[PDB]
Amino acid sequence: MGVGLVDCHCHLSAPDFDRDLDDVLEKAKKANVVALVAVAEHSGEFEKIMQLSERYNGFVLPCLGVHPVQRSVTLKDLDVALPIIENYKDRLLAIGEVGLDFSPRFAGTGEQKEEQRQVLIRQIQLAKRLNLPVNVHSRSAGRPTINLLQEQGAEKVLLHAFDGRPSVAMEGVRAGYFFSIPPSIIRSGQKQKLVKQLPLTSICLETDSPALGPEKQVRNEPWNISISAEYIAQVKGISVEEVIEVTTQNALKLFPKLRHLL
Amino acid sequence: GVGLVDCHCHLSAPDFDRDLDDVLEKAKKANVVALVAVAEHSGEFEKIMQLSERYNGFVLPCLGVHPVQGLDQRSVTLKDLDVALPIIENYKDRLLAIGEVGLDFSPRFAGTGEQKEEQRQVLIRQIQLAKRLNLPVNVHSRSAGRPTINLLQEQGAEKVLLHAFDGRPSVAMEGVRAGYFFSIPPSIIRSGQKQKLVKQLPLTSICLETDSPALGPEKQVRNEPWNISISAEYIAQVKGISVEEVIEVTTQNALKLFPKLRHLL
Ligand code: NI
Ligand code: NI
Ligand SMILES: [Zn+2]
Ligand SMILES: [Zn+2]
Ligand SMILES: [Zn+2]
Ligand SMILES: [Zn+2]
Repeated sequence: MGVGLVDCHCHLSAPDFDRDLDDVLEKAKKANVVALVAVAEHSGEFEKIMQLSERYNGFVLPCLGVHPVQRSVTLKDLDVALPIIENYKDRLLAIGEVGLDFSPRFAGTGEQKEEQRQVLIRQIQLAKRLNLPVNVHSRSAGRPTINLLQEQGAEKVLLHAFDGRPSVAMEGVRAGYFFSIPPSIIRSGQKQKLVKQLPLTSICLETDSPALGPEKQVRNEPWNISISAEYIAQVKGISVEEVIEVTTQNALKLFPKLRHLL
Repeated sequence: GVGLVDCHCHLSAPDFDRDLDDVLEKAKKANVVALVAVAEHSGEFEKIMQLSERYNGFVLPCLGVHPVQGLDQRSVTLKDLDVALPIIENYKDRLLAIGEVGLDFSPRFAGTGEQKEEQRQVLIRQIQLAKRLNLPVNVHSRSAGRPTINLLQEQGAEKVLLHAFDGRPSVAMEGVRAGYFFSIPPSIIRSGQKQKLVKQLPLTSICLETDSPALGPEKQVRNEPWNISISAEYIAQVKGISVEEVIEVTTQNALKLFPKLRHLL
């Protein structure tokens, strides 16, 4: 009868959870959260993610990769990360937060934009070789990211917390890409216009814990995945159980290793 | 869909003074169809009533005097209820229930037998007031589960909500047989006591609450009415049923417990 909730994108290894991660994780189980997809940002926390993956086996699923922001990412940042990913290739659910961030502060220079582009292209190629999906960031770079993903022939893709127009998002739905919705949708008008247009067959749930919570500058936790489910249910004029059943089914399609690893 | 009801919360609390409208707009987006705002002291009755006018049909007001007073805490007095009575009488027709009444037999506040009887008398009068105005009671029962449930039975209370019942399931079963309702706050995911409670508790007797700003998923972290889905999620998993079944039944139970609700929405 009852179905579980999947957090397709979160940062459990973040310094914000160092103090109470186990209490947070036990409470998430009680809050009907069946699986957590833990993503990486830098190579320095890959061991910590793989350690959480072993301690909470079948509940915390790992993702390793180098994020566009580190300062903009460099090829040198990806070089350090490649031997570690290769060592855990069989244990990963996806390539853990890769993408582009064309924010004025981080990437203003054309060289910085190409460095990001190069680091993403290699990780799309790495993912294709290891037969793994990509868990993607695209802040202020929605069309650049989607085009690059199409060009590189990415099959299983998650566009997490899509900070872009619905016309750009429609390019992704046609490309067969998935979109995760964080609980910050209840305070964000941009995320509101997005879900409106987005078909439920292409929607997944995320928190992006410790970020993108219901309140700005207040720590976000994986149990807030129900807030996302509630917002989508009301906006789509359907049952919350329908949202929970379809988004969890979408998570199983997007991440093919999930059904077995759960 | 059906919508979620927060059967017990403190929107008038000083914790919400800065961003209440942002909190309430955010709660609407989070599929919260109704909020039942309760009182603690007469000094915030005007604030609760003004809020219910501003958010008409969404914020449902409850007025009453809580067993604990002050903000160093002390036990309630008959004088505290006397100041309240003229204000409740002025808003009798606009209220959904008598707003957080009950007993608190914590060692710090009601140690003395006289303090325990002062609380008992303040509650008894409010049950009498509620019976006259034909209103339900929204009840507190910290460390006084059986004393509250017996007193309510003795006084012949018809529509009762035992909010965040902190007592044993055997004591709670006395309430279900008496036809009383029990609201569950999102602190259930961190509280073992409330975990054994819902286990035994029939869903036909369960309601949802947050008790905002208190009893959140995290201790010493502000609780907001959108956390009512966390409560619904916990109950669904434990009962091995659909979250929509919990949302539909608890809202239906809220409409039975509060007879003015269907009309006031
Ligand atoms: Ni927190
Ligand atoms: Ni807060
Ligand atoms: Zn991101
Ligand atoms: Zn992220
Ligand atoms: Zn209380
Ligand atoms: Zn209360």
